[PDB]
Amino acid sequence: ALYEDPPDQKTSPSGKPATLKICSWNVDGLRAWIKKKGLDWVKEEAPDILCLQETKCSENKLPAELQELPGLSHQYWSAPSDKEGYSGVGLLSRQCPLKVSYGIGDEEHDQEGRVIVAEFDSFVLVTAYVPNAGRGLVRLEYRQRWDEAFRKFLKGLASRKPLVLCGDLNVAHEEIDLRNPKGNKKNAGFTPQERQGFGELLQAVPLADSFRHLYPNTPYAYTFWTYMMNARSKNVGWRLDYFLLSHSLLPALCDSKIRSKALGSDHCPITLYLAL
DNA sequence: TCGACGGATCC
DNA sequence: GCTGATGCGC
DNA sequence: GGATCCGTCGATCGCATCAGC
Ligand SMILES: [Ca+2]
Ligand code: NA
Repeated sequence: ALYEDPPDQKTSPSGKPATLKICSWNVDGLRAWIKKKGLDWVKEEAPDILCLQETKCSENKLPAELQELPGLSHQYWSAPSDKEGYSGVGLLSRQCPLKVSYGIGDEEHDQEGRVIVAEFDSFVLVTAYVPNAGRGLVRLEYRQRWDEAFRKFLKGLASRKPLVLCGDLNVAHEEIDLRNPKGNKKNAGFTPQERQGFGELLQAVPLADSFRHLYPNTPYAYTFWTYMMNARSKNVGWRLDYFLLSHSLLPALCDSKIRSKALGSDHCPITLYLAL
């Protein structure tokens, strides 16, 4: 069936108002996305922090439209070392961060422009574009090394500040997070190993799955539909884009959204509301 | 994702 | 700047 | 021996590279 994301809850479980709006979006071609009216949608959503994944754009080519962006003044980018046109992430934020790191501290997993870390006063925000297992699972064993090292790094991080992980994690955690689960159990993003990986990330750091925590039996809620076969029109998609929260910040959670109606990519954007 | 391909197995 | 062909994607 | 029932197996749209001139 189709999905209607419920209205935005901007008060916390204790009725404190939301102070902080993090929107995250796998833009699948920053340049294509900007041309497809993507930045207009960002201006009207008006986040405090915008996280972008799969920018597929070097720093040189970064379109002009982004310098204009004024509520998202501080702007951080990471693209791979030697593979041009591939992967890439960004982190734009209204307020200026205390510190910005690139990578997870592992030479092996830091060559593809996938993670930005941003320390704010109350918490630390990691935004990640996780590597796909590949068509035919050619990268699936790399993905298991990634998942284990990314888990270790994130456990280390969250032991020092509360942690918001956002972005495209390239796995549908459970059979509710995708429309055709039994047909994809051998495909990238729903192998037992990717799903086992996610659950270990949830129990190890630990982190609660922001959206599922609030809506644990809502189905047909997805972040990505393939461009092929009119899949988005039939809403035949996957939940790939999460906010993963330290349990500590669960009482700061106001709401976690899926912006199904925002076009511009093969992922819709998700949005987090915190009282901080 | 969706279909055409088989090659199976059931009335 | 163009064509045409590859890489990479859930 | 017709008709359904199964898991493999293509090409599916999109973005951005690249080789070459
Ligand atoms: Ca490839
Ligand atoms: Na006969």
